[PDB]
Amino acid sequence: ALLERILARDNLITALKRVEANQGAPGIDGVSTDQLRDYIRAHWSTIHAQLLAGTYRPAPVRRVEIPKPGGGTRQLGIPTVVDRLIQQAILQELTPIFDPDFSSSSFGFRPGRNAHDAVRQAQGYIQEGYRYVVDMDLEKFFDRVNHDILMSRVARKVKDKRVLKLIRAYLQAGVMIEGVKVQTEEGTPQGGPLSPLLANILLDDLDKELEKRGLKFCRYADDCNIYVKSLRAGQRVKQSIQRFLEKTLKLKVNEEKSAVDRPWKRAFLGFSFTPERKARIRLAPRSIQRLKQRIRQLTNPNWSISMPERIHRVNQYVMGWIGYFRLVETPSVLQTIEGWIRRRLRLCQWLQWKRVRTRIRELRALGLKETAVMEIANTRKGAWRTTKTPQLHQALGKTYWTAQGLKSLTQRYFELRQGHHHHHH
DNA sequence: CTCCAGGCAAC
RNA sequence: UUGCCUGGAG
RNA sequence: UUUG
Ligand SMILES: Nc1ncnc2c1ncn2[C@H]1C[C@H](O)[C@@H](COP(=O)(O)OP(=O)(O)OP(=O)(O)O)O1
Ligand SMILES: [Mg+2]
Repeated sequence: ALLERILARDNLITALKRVEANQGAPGIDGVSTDQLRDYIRAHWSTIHAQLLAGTYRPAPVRRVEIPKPGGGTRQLGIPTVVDRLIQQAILQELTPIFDPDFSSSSFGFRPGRNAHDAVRQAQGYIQEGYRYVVDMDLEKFFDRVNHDILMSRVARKVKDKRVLKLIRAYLQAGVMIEGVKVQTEEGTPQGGPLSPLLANILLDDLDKELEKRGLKFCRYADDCNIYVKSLRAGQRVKQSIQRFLEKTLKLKVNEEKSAVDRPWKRAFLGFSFTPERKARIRLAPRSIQRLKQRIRQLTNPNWSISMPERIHRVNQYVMGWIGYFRLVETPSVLQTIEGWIRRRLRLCQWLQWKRVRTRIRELRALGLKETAVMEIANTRKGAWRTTKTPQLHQALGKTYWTAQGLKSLTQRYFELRQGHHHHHH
């Protein structure tokens, strides 16, 4: 059955190569992704047998404290590389059982479905007159997930008793803190490969309830938001869904993240909207600030690397960043931050020329007139003040950086948009 | 379509 | 987890 | 370090 289908040779190697590819830090054992291929070849006849025999206890997941963009400490769960390999092999065969019957409005942790699908449907709601959204988020969602309510949802379709025991065992596997197992009464491990599927299984009933109620919503993981026409209707259904998920699913709601405010002052998947009747997608202020704070140090504060290297690092990140923020319909702000990127990249190039004599000889080399070369070189104004002067725009400008190998942000923004909406449409 | 090296994003 | 992007082998 |  399904467990035999999980322990199949080809389902194990594809699951293995994934855990290998991720290059995740090692579990409680300390055995890495690099040692995983050699490791399982040695112990498979055992591991296979003892979990075919229902005598396989998985290792406890390892506690790591990582800071979250909000400022909170995210408690991550890191399983043993074998446990990651197994959980992957469960996930791979559990996806086709559960995924097809998941909501059409469910966009988080599902294959063939991205944040862009969630935002395009969301703009539809404010597009068609539902100009109030009830944005929602759960407190420590993965940490609070209820074992009995989860396995009840899991057991509905999954008839093989062997996998239900196995999945419960992974949920029940305690964690390690300074050399002691701490029993997990609540949660699915953050970073467990299977855990994101289990998360959608629980909130599939939340989608079915909202679908029964006949509401116009978009869910990505716990971050779930319903579109209504009025604030009163939104505030009414804010309490009624809070009552639902608190009683039926047994979860507590994050009131700081949850709100009934207007769509374009709230952030949804790194995007926000415009107050317009045809609400255009814009970058959320956080999303802009995260870019700026990343580009500030790709630009040299006191950083000693090759300038061509810096241009490659600045470009590979920006080009990757815009790959995901190509959805926004405001090119103006993209043109501004691109200029700000160049202006930021001028500061590092200016400071590199430590000597007043080195400034003069390079600027003359760049082609700038000798009149302007001696004026700005002897400036008594600050570094950031000199970067925004007429001279350094002329010598080091859009022409210069583009020739020095810098990839244009706005150029690629259009290149991506043009081809892609030619396809879907 | 499969998989490798690397990157970006949402969680 | 998932989506995407550059490069590579089939 | 820092997982999924
Ligand atoms: N980097 C990550 N690795 C693994 N799981 C993650 C990661 N980021 C987010 N998740 C998962 C687990 C989280 O419980 C879930 C929802 O994200 P989020 O709401 O930001 O965190 P949270 O619900 O655990 O804390 P909070 O109470 O602040 O919402 O998404
Ligand atoms: Mg949450």
